[PDB]
Amino acid sequence: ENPFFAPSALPYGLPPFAEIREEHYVPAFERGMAEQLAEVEAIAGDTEAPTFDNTVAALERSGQVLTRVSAVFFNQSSSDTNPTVQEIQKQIIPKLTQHGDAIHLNRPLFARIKQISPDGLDAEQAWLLERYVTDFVRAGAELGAGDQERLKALNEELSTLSTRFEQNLLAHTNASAVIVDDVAQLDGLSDDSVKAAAETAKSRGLPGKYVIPLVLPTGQPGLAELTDRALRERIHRASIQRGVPDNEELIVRIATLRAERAKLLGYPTHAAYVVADQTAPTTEAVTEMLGKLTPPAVANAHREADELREQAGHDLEPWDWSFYAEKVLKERYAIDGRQMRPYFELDRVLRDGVFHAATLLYGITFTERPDLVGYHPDVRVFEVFNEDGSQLGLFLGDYYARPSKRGGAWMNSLVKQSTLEGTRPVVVNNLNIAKPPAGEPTLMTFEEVNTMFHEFGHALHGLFSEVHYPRFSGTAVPRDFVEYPSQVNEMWAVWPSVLANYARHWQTGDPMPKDLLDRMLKSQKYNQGYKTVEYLAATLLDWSWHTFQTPPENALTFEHEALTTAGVDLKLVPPRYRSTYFAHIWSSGYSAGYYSYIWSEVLDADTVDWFHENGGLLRENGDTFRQKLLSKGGSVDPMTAFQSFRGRTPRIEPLLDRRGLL
Ligand SMILES: [Mg+2]
Ligand SMILES: [Zn+2]
Repeated sequence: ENPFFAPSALPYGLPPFAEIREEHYVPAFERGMAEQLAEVEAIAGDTEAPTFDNTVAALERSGQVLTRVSAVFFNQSSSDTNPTVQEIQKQIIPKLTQHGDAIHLNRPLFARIKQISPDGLDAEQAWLLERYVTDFVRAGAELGAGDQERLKALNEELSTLSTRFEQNLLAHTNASAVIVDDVAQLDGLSDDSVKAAAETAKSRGLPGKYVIPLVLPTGQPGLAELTDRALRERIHRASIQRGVPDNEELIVRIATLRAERAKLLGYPTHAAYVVADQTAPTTEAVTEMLGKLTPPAVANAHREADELREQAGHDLEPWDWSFYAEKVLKERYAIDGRQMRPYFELDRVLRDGVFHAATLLYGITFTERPDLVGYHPDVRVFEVFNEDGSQLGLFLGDYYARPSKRGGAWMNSLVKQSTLEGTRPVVVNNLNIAKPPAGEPTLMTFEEVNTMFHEFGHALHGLFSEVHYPRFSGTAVPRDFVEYPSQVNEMWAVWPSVLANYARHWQTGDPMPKDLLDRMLKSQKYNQGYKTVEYLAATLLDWSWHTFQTPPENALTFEHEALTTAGVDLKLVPPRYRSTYFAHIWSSGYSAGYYSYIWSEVLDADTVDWFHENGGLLRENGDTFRQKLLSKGGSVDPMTAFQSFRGRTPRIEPLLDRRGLL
């Protein structure tokens, strides 16, 4: 048989990872698709009169095996893939796309859905009925037969291309890891980072050497400390050349097909299609907001560049930026990244920072379960309880980089909460922190600390879900809203009483001196020009790829012209991702949606102010935010939820102040 064929019997429905092997995936996908198709056919051909229960709720109940195999499989393909998994992914993804379309383009099924009245439905049920109609229409249910056939082909080709992009990027990223033969070339690097590079080299089959793998964004962390300028250049060139040339024609094809798809569905661009299901009201609203932010961000980056040139005494190349920014931080604030690292050890950050803040705010508690089996041996499983002692869900943390794990950081759910199924949330966080050798502490940069709080904010959004229908569970909200609960959770990484709790030396346990911790805080306002510009440049790049009139010929030429036209082609501030490694938009779901971060950040910064207005880190406030916003998933209109919580529509001034844009 097959461990996907029955519900998990483990706590919280944790999948039985000890019983699951690669050979189980294809038969479970095949059984799952066949059983869901049979379910949908029974609904569509039901001789009984259409009701919410026998149509919409019946669709929500369908696909139990398929949901179980997908949850594990897609978790593995992102976090701990292998050639067998990659081959399965190539085979199955097109079939899954064709499966989704066989349901959404089932004409009698859609006719049934359209016959359901909102009369006697409760609020979430009525909202779900509209959501179902919208999902079907956006998938092509109102197209004629010829256009549906072309749509099915476009979707399948898009799914295969995005898969190839992801696989290309992983292979090229891994192959572009920078090998250093002489430890002298690592001058400037903290001792702990040297040991991690030696450990990496050992793990990747090169004992005695040192390996510096690349992180997802353009900017590589080691450039802040490495004094060997030729090595800084070599790392930066390895970064910016990811996906060249193998992703260039591929992304051109993806963007071309997206445009053709969008027109087929009645939209002038892919961005117009995307924005139609975002909280942002129009494409013009997005471009108008970006147009206001870009000139002051660019002027800040120019001032910062002048300051870095004066510090260095000479002209800079892109691979010098971080290095001289660190010198300015040390001179201005007495903050040396090498001296800050010893205060931010993973276990302490996690327990006394991330968990601690959630306990103070929400009253929830955590029990580590080293006896429960995660999907990889380094996964930590935690049981999560409400303040009253009741069971809430499971949280899995997977903190370390490895060749099988894709770049960046993310949250995903193994089990979605719904009262329909009576399921409790099982959520996952993945980071890419460099793994130390045996015995050695995991000392984190503040960027990594922030990422931990960010991903945990998504975990809380999943954990706190109290919806009826799985369609609305947890993080199932528009992309330009989903980054609000994650970004707002980062507030607790810098809330001084929390930071003071976890910023303690890994050896002595001594707190950082109050006046130094003050300066570490001040020093994070530094470099907002670079940070904002690299972000805005990537946003406008995504936008250009998904609003073009005439299709691009050359990917690299297009990128250049896109950035130049948008006034963000700065030699010293490349976009946070270049086109050929922009995983957000080519393989994850942020196409014409990378603007989502800053759109959500409006809400985040305005919410920080709400906390200050209401007395700060108090249980009453956590209960309010949980009850009014985090527990709703997609089950209410998100901006309505926000307004009920905040007391009014959002204001942008708090974001503008934060990023130096006033
Ligand atoms: Mg002070
Ligand atoms: Zn996020």
